[PDB]
Amino acid sequence: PTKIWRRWGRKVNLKEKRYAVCSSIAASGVTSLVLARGHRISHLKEVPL
Amino acid sequence: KFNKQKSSSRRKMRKAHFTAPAGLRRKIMSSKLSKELRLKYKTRSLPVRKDDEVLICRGHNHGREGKVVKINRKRYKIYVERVTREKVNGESTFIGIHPSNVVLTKLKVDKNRKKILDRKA
Amino acid sequence: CIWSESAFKKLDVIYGKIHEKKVTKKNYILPKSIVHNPDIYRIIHSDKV
Amino acid sequence: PVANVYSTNGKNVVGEVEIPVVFQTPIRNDLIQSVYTNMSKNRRHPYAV
Amino acid sequence: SNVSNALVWELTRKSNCFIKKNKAGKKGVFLCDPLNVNYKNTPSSSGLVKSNSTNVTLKDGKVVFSVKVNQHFKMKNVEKLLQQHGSKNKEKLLKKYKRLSKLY
Amino acid sequence: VAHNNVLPNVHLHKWWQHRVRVNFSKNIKKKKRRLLREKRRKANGGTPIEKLH
Amino acid sequence: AVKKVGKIIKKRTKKFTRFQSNRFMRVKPAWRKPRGIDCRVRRRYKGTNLMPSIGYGSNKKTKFLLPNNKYKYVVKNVKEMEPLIMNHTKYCVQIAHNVSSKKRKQIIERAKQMNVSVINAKARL
Amino acid sequence: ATRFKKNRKKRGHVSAGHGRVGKHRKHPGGRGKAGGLHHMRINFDKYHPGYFGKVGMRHLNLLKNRTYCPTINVDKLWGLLPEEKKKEFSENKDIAPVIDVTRKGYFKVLGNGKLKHNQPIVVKARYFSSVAEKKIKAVGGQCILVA
Amino acid sequence: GIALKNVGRIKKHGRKHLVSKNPYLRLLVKLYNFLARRTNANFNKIIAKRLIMPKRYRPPLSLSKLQYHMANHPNDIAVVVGSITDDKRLFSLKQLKVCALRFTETARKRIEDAGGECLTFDQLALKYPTGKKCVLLRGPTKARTAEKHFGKAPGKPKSKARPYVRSKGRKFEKARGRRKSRAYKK
RNA sequence: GAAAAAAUUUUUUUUUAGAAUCUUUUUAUGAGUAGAAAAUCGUGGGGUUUGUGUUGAAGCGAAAUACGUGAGUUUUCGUGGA
RNA sequence: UCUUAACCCACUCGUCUUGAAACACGGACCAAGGAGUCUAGCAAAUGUGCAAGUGUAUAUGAUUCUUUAAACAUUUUACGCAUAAUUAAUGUAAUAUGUCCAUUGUAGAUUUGUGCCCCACUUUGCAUACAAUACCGGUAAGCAAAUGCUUUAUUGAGUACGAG
RNA sequence: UGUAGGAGACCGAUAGCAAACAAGUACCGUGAGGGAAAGAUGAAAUAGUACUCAGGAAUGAGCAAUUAAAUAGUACCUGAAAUCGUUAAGAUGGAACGGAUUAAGAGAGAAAACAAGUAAAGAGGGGAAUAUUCUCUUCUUUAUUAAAAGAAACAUCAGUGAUU
Repeated sequence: PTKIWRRWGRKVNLKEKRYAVCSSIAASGVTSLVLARGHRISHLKEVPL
Repeated sequence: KFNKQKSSSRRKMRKAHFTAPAGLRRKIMSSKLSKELRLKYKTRSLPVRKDDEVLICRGHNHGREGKVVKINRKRYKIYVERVTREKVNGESTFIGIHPSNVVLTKLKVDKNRKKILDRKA
Repeated sequence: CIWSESAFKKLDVIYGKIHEKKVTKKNYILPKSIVHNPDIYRIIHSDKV
Repeated sequence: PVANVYSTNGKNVVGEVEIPVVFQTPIRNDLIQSVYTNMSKNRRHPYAV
Repeated sequence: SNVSNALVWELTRKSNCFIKKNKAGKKGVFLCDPLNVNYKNTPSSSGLVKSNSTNVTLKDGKVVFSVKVNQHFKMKNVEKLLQQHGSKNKEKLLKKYKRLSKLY
Repeated sequence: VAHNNVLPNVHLHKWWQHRVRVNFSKNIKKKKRRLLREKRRKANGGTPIEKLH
Repeated sequence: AVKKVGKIIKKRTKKFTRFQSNRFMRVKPAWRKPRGIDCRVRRRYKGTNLMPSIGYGSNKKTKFLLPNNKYKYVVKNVKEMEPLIMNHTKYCVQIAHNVSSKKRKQIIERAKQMNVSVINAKARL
Repeated sequence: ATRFKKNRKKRGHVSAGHGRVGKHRKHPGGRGKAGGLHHMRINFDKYHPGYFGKVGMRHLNLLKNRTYCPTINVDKLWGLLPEEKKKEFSENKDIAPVIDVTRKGYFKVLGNGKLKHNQPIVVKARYFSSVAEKKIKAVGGQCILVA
Repeated sequence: GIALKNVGRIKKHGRKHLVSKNPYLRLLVKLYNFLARRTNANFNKIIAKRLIMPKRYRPPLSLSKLQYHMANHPNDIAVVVGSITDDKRLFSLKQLKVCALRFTETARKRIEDAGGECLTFDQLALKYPTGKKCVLLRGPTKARTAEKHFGKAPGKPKSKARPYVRSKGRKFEKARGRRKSRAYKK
């Protein structure tokens, strides 16, 4: 049977989480990555908008 | 959407639709009001009544205006004057129309409706 | 991403250029990169190499 | 390292702001992906028999 | 700094929303970014990877010349524009435009 | 028991399935405690509700 | 035996058959490797359900190529045909099974203009 | 998680990847730590040497607070100052740092390593080694016993 | 037929390419593999091989140890295929020039303050092509605590392997079979 | 970075590669239960992406000059009505 | 493609078994269902972040309150494991101030030079392997009034600029 | 647990509460108790099978008839397999299929498995130039030249053989 007590969640680590946020924001900064992510961003003036 | 009081879960809503009591059923048999009337009353939509005159605008009878015969709250069907149809045994009955498929023109005021129309105003 | 100018200015404050008492995340720094510059082809192109 | 700020209508460009130092962090796709999978996992409601 | 062409390619040689990969016909992989000259999955051709570049596409029933920040224009006119703004490839691109031009 | 690995020692031997409890309640319980205490402070005429120690 | 045609050698034909599917209905026809303590087929007995193995494989410079001499590409929308203009001599379109007749016609027409072969050409008319 | 598991790699194979001949039977030696001293004695001798029997004095309630006492070696002592302060002491001979070992949460000072020769230092702590006193004295510093 | 060891298929051991999915590290292995393939210098190959190594094998290195190594030629550049960690035992540092994979935050601050130079591998390649005037170093490798449970088995004569225990007090694995008094000694 | 062929020196036709777990090439080699591994492939749901649907979806029956060593994948006609 | 032919070949699969085509067992047929999982604690492997620290616990705080039962935040020694060991134990506890130097060997990676590149000398001497010394806890033995002493034995899951 | 809310990376009618249905029901047990099976027409039956003919009756048929659809007809969605019917084709001397290779039948097919362009003149579609000039095209037709492609046959080499 499936019990109520599967290991549902995970304790993700503070320093890693912060880094992931910083890096994700930084990635958004780069034009090629946003375009690659598939946005129809062709006529936008600048990617850090 | 935002309130957590009213459930938005599909099953539960569907059950509510089918198991609805008669007063609630009377409420959700409401019809879009015609433009002249909408202008007159400042009102989008009304619960239908027997002696009113509807115009059909969805389904296979979309040219037809006419007076309402009977409304059936059990079956969710209104019936109209000349949307007659013969059955297999050569007997004439009325084609069921669902309220969304009719736009209501001339409506007959009475004191209960007059109260509603004032309440809307 | 669409940023307000106020948001944009506040972002820099958050990660500690001109830090603050409660806005800035305390004791935290931007993770330094493993590679300083990733232009591998420029390094290969470069005269000494 | 300056980025342009825009007006409400795009037919103007207003005052230039310095690019926040956050955007210079290493991109680190694997971190973002791995952190996202763990983080997302914590959202779930449980199920049993 | 923190980002350059090799890094971009490592980031986008796999994850990439304009990669389209042919499951039925095992040979095919295309990369369909609007600045790909040829539709290869290669940092030779990738519109994401390439620093500044020239491509003819087709958008909403009109052929478009685009150049990479980012311009748009509407055979001789195309030839002149390429000769101007551009920087083997030009010759290939002109040939591509003729072939493309036939469509309606 | 097999080779180098430390000796086993798990005390789940007396019946334990009938004795788990899994707290999915953390954030909601925290929110509830906060809301009651805040409500109490609001009720109490703008006074502090904390006592000196 | 070997099935040569021009530049295309394929070594084997007759699609490999799951052992015993001849003589019991439940046994599915598509392949399965026999395990078995001792069973003929795993043990490679003479003249019985010869096991497939990798060395049979088509040549690596002609691996997937249709008798069309062009690689098959499945298409369900005219936008997806935007790459294949540059490979019209070496890839051939197949229009996806799901695609409705109005759209399908449009895809056939675009392909013809673009000078690319269309294999399931007469479909749904 | 599940998709990577070993059993899926072996999925149709009769033993489930667990031996045709002997097969995997339930509880195959007897439970847990049972076979010690007898049929699994060789494992117990070879992997947990000292395990059986009792040794030494009994202690009825340990009450672990009484005997708590973290250590630090003298080696790390200057490191409890920040850099800039240390440099300033190196420059100026006339003053020396006191270091209260209690504030950083250590109780006994031990003698590993070499102190900087001819910087005196005053060390405040609950406990010292013999060696530590000699070393601290050797560089011209003093030890102060303090609760 | 024929008879050959492993039927004529040669068996190399260890890594074959990096496991790491990290883009920067992927970029670095590409770069050093290229330097390795083109040049004949042994420096490039060893840097490439060491760069591929798993997490346990490349250790953290202390500053103090690095100073001891650089002492007899302090003109030149230490390269260390690992992370460099800081030390509170080290009183002071005489302006070293160090390439490392990763710097602990405090160490970088100290080295910079001392007037030293912190190089990333890309920078090292760019400045120095063949490892000219460089010194490859790596830290204590076997000294990892895990390895003390390896080797000739614990409780087999003289061998110094750590056992595994719940806790290291007097009632746990310290009586029968570890002394003269109670059966055989260690 | 141009190779060839076709026309009637000048026009047309074909191709024109740089994906690093990848491309070119070379040579050796290929048994397998118990066992171990890697690489694939498929089913239910999820996030993400870009699509097919009433000029007929899924399903199903029969197939197919179809592709794959193979699990399979793809498609034709028929049924089907979401 | 299918269909019969024809030459030649070809024993019921699963299975336990030294040895099954068996006068061994299970299988009339078909369809759907149907079997190495989950938790706890431990380990190594490998990945990832930080690094003498590390984890932010419980919990608090937020114009955080569809999603959100998640995310976010945490005024200049709480706790776990690590950072030091050892002895039954009162307990004791790492070269040693001649020096910010960092015990000795033999091989040994990397480097410098000579007579852009193979050599052979030299030069530095990592990792690691093998030893050697010191020193710390226990025990001997010798001495003994003392902050116990000793050039000597031993013993430890010890130490000799950390690694978690 | 009782009752009321709200939920879901949960199950989808052999599952999931035993129980989506008139379920603690039918049914079984002296009794304590044991304890099921069984959801789906269609948009609308206020469209649920009128009428004629043959039938004692069931039913059947129709030139008749509801429906978009009755081979959706109340066993009502889709409708696999096992199994069995009809016709056609083949086979047929004490097993049947099978494998490896061809054959003779029987079906299928043109996407590589011939012919670009050019002209004549119909039918379409576009793109540009500054509503009409230029130019690109797809389908049809007439006729009119390419060319390539595979298979043959012989010949020349080269490689590997056999022969006198």
